[PDB]
Amino acid sequence: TTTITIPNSYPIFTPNQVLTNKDLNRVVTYLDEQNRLTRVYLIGMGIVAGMEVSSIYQPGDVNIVVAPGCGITSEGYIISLAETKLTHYQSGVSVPSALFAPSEEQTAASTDQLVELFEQEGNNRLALKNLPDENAFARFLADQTLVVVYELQDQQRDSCLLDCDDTGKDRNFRLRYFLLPRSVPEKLSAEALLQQGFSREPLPQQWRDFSINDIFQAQSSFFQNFF
Amino acid sequence: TTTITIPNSYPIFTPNQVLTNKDLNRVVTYLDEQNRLTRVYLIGMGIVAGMEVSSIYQPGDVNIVVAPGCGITSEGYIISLAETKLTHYQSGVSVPSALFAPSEEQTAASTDQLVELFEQEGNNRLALKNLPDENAFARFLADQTLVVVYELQDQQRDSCLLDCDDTGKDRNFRLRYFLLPRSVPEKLSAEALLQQGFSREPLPQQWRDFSINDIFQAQSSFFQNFF
Amino acid sequence: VSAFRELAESAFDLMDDATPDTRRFPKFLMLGLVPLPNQKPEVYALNSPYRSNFSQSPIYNGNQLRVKQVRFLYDRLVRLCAADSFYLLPFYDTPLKITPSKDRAATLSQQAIPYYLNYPQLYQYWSYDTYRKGRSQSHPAYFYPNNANITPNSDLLHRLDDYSFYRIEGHIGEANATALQRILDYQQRYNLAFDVITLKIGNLQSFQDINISGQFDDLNADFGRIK
Repeated sequence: TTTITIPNSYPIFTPNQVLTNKDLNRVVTYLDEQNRLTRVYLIGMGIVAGMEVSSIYQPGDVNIVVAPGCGITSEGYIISLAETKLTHYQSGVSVPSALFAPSEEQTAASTDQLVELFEQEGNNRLALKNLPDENAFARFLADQTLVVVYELQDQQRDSCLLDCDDTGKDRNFRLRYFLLPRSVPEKLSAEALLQQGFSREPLPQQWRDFSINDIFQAQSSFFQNFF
Repeated sequence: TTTITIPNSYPIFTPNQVLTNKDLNRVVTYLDEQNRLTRVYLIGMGIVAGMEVSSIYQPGDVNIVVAPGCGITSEGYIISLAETKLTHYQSGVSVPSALFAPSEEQTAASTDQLVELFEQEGNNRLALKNLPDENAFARFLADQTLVVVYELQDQQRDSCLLDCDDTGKDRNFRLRYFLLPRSVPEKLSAEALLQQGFSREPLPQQWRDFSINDIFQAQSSFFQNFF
Repeated sequence: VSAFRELAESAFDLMDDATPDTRRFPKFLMLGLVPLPNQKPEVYALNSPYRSNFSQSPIYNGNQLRVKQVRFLYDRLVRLCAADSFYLLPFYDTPLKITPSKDRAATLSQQAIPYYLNYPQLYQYWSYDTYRKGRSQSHPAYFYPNNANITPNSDLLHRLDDYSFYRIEGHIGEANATALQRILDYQQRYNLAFDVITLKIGNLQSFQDINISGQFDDLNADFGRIK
């Protein structure tokens, strides 16, 4: 859509005034956006401390481990992890595509079929310990990446439990782990996310024949050639 | 008990609501936590610009001088000093234990007996100019450190005291200077504060036999040995 | 020992603090010890004993690279201290070779890899800056790896500006005259500049061995000529 702009308008209060909900929403959005803009424009974006990924298959322990660290998303949200161990899985989960879109995009979108990983046992969550053998586990982890999603949910508060007064929503954040294929021609994959994210505005005419990972790798493979 | 956790909830407003305290307190706390989290997790902690301490003794002048500067507390509060000259003192002052504890710290602790320093005279504030002799001053300033404490309080509003209104509190903070012993086995000392602050988690096995200042000095005295 | 030093000079400057702890000094700052009266304040030291020193996240001052160099250096040391790192081959399977390199004053990472080491395991992990560019298969050395389009003797054909030392290997164990003659022919093939002499250990002279040392050739040349 567009890059986030600097908010220039925020209501001022006067005596003997009736107040509206938008009059408070406007100031809370203003302050939130200014803090986010500081973090994203004056420091930068991305993974700050390491989050190296490992996979363990022992006869008594089969899991995927992600090491502690912190990072900033492209929109000023701080993600902080510590020793995450994933042991159960659930395939065929329907996830909305608007989950990966910019917040300023207001369009609804269809759902895709991802695989989720969980740390705890659940109703429809198969454990990794029930895999047939090591080769099945190895075929499970082939040519795939992790992604950690920071989901926003607006939940309506209960109205009548003891007293029937009117109530309003709240905003909660959740962390989800999706195991994503590297390249699939018609399905969501890491390369498609990169294409949507970076190829937003036209590049110089000399770069026009490259994919985004290609345009990144051409710079690290510069010195093996051209010497 | 734990490090500060990133907030994950804050009220959202809708028309036709009954407003209460929490719908304002939670947003204020949310925004303050966001600011201080920025300062501590992406920049760092400690003294930014130097604050050197000196002690001057003259026939007419006995004083302790602290040079200007700025610094960040480990929870994100900014301290800024400018040329503080301490001349008076008051001994045996009882200080609450919660003045040095984390804000979430729920436990039971007695007060302690500290020597306070002041810039101005007072009822129980003796002037350092009246010490018996220079050697008395030197023995007074021996084997001791300074600490600057940033203290918060809530002043109650009372319309009976010529306030415009009541039923509310104003949060306000100030600074206090304490002269602390370096090492005393049974009282508050710098070593005790370091132990409390840093020795919160189990250390690797090889370090278990070090005090905090020993575990710090082992890394600067490295090259005098082991060459 | 050299590798040891290369490590300890680097790690001396590293400041990482990947995951802060807000409980260290939550509402105060400690300053150093109060000095003796009428002494000058300490103005050169960076880390006083009982002061609240500054600590940052590993982004600034270039630490995001040091955090890796130190690691890559430490690991290299562990490989140099292994059972099969001092690994010679039978002398009749090592033809002569001369390889240019940098002098003993240079950092260990910038020197040529000596040939008494186990090359197939240490040719990776010799130098970090070479590692980044993908040029670890071309560092000056005695062996070269298989399945890489490497011209056999590229060092001594292309311009020689940033080398000053000629490392000569392949001679130990042979006879005197054979080694001397092969060294002279290698001088002649590629146009290199140095002198060669041979000496005996002992206290008794042998027969006609003076015809080998680098004298009696201003005279032997004429005898051969007239002969």
